[PDB]
Amino acid sequence: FDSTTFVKELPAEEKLSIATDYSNDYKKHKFLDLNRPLLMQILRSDFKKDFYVDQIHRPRHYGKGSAPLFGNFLEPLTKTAWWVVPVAWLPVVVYHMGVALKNMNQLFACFLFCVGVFVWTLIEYGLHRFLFHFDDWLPESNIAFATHFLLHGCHHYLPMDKYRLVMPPTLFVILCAPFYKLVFALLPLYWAYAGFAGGLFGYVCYDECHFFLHHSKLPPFMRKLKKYHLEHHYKNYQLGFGVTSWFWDEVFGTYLGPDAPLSKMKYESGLEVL
Ligand SMILES: CCCCCCCCO[C@@H]1O[C@H](CO)[C@@H](O)[C@H](O)[C@H]1O
Ligand SMILES: CCCCCCCCO[C@@H]1O[C@H](CO)[C@@H](O)[C@H](O)[C@H]1O
Ligand SMILES: CCCCCCCCO[C@@H]1O[C@H](CO)[C@@H](O)[C@H](O)[C@H]1O
Ligand SMILES: CCCCCCCCO[C@@H]1O[C@H](CO)[C@@H](O)[C@H](O)[C@H]1O
Ligand SMILES: CCCCCCCCO[C@@H]1O[C@H](CO)[C@@H](O)[C@H](O)[C@H]1O
Ligand SMILES: CCCCCCCCO[C@@H]1O[C@H](CO)[C@@H](O)[C@H](O)[C@H]1O
Ligand SMILES: CCCCCCCCCCCCC
Ligand SMILES: CCCCCCCCCCCCC
Ligand SMILES: [Zn+2]
Ligand SMILES: [Zn+2]
Repeated sequence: FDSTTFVKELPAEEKLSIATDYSNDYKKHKFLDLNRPLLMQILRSDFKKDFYVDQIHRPRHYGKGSAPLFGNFLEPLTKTAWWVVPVAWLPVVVYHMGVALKNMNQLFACFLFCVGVFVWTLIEYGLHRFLFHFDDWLPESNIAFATHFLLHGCHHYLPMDKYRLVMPPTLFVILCAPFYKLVFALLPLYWAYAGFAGGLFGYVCYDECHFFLHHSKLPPFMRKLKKYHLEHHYKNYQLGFGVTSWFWDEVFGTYLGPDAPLSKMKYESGLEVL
């Protein structure tokens, strides 16, 4: 019924594309007006941190279109289709791996590629849990809330916005750059080519996976990974940080089991309970 309320069990697929009534939603929760560009609305807010984090993770839906972040001529940068990630980055994967395969034992290059993929899944778990869901640990700053929003908050705010799910290359480059330098500073040159190629390939698998978890009836073997990730959205976002798998969830005890609690809804009509 109301999308802002977490559920113990996921509802129907088509209840997740029900457009939010903008006026009602603003008046009811006193948060963001979906009808107006969201970013300045955050930059110039009187939110305190606990309210922002409580509210941004209670999902809404703009409808068939995409909510405005800027509303001006910068708006194209905020829209990135699923196919953008493979076309942008798979050529980089193939170039770095191809280099390694001409200057190094190919069998060890393949092996170092695979450990790149393995390290990616750990990064995937770590970024998601500790950077993306900084949440409670956030300052009392609007610039912090806007940064959070841009990195992951928006996606929790609007799960079914098909153009605000995968990472825009502009942001990806900023995050990837320190990893690229670190790998090429530690590892022997052509080991870095093979290793980085793998980590990068793992990233592409992640975001594509992440996309199709939201916007697709998947083949059966992935169908339960879909339930798992969607529960991270509509049940508990303190758990279920793995999205290509719950491997690292199990390892670090953040698995999202079938009697996991709901997440707290601290605020209502602008005010906190108790
Ligand atoms: C100012 C440069 C344009 C910013 C576009 C804002 C759209 C934010 O896009 C976000 O990218 C994050 C990772 O980068 C992803 O984790 C989120 O799922 C996605 O919402
Ligand atoms: C990796 C190369 C991919 C080739 C392009 C795939 C065809 C794109 O297909 C697009 O999919 C969109 C899904 O959001 C639809 O909204 C568009 O109508 C459709 O044209
Ligand atoms: C590495 C890339 C793996 C992903 C390829 C999956 C291709 C899915 O196929 C696409 O699904 C889209 C759903 O958004 C539809 O809009 C497109 O019409 C369809 O071509
Ligand atoms: C590698 C190039 C693949 C191009 C993918 C085609 C998708 C973009 O083309 C169009 O973009 C429009 C945006 O308004 C969408 O509304 C359409 O559904 C889509 O087909
Ligand atoms: C980052 C891209 C690679 C992901 C690595 C982890 C993928 C694990 O994937 C899982 O493997 C299981 C095997 O027991 C299968 O049962 C599941 O269907 C599959 O989702
Ligand atoms: C790492 C890659 C993860 C994505 C793989 C699963 C994507 C499944 O995507 C599938 O694409 C099909 C072809 O158009 C569509 O018919 C299906 O509706 C869609 O589920
Ligand atoms: C492909 C991921 C982004 C790569 C960023 C490269 C950072 C610069 C590398 C060379 C260092 C110049 C000072
Ligand atoms: C053996 C070292 C592997 C290093 C892999 C680095 C992965 C780069 C992708 C980083 C993505 C940041 C979001
Ligand atoms: Zn998601
Ligand atoms: Zn999340």
